[PDB]
Amino acid sequence: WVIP
Amino acid sequence: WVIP
Amino acid sequence: DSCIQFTRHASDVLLNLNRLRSRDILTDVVIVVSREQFRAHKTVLMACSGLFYSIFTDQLKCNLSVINLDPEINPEGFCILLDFMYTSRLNLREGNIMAVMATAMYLQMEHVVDTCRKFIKASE
Amino acid sequence: DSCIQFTRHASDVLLNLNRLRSRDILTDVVIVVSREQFRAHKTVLMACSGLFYSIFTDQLKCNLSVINLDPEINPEGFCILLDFMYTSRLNLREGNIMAVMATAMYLQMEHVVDTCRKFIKASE
Ligand SMILES: O=C1Cc2cc(Nc3nc(Cl)ncc3Br)ccc2N1
Ligand SMILES: O=C1Cc2cc(Nc3nc(Cl)ncc3Br)ccc2N1
Ligand SMILES: [Cl-]
Ligand SMILES: [Cl-]
Repeated sequence: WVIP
Repeated sequence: WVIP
Repeated sequence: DSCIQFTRHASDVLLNLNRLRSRDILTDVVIVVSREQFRAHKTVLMACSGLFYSIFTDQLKCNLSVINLDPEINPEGFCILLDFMYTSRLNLREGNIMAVMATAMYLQMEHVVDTCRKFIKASE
Repeated sequence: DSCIQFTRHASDVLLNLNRLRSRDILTDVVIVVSREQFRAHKTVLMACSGLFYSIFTDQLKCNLSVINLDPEINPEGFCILLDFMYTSRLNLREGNIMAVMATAMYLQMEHVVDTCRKFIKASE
């Protein structure tokens, strides 16, 4: 999971 | 396009 | 093999599937969550959820145009997860994390369940 | 928004759609290319091809279970492109590049046409  |  | 690969292909496919959903094109099922209805593509639901995979591979249920979820399922939690299925983006907030995790466990969406458990553990 | 994103989601969705294709699950159309037949999901074809997007948004053609391609279309070129649609991998070889490019132009698959033109320009 990432900060888009 | 890349070499997978 | 000696194949080449187009990096953005999977993302572009999903973006187009979401455009079809937004315009209600070739949607083939309605998911009923209490008083709310959500139109979607059976194939996309199956590709994202262990529960929908089991439902639509069933020889009788595969032909249903309406699927009613368990009444304990929250429509907002379902909406957030349906958006995630079609975009890879999860709108996870303090106010919705419990409903989102409960819905992801029911829908059998393992990666969503994992990030919810981690975000909850960080706030305790 | 304040969304988080699961990097591998789009790839995992496409991998699952390809698994459904391999087991012939929920395929809803046959594409006829001369003597050959290819089963697929209309939504995936539309998401990858400008030609299939136009065909299945047509109020009459959207309901067809069989689509016949132009007889000039090569079944191997089509097969290579159908595999690309469901995997992001293109099996481009000296022996098939001309048929693949001609098929991608007909199917309106711009990124495939672009790499074919580049590979051809390099060998001249
Ligand atoms: O957390 C998750 C997400 C998910 C998706 C599917 N979907 C499919 N699985 C397989 Cl093996 N083949 C085709 C399809 Br469609 C099955 C289980 C799960 N569990
Ligand atoms: O080279 C390409 C690939 C492709 C795909 C689509 N598909 C869609 N396009 C739009 Cl804008 N919305 C929903 C869908 Br499905 C249209 C044109 C093209 N040209
Ligand atoms: Cl997931
Ligand atoms: Cl393309």
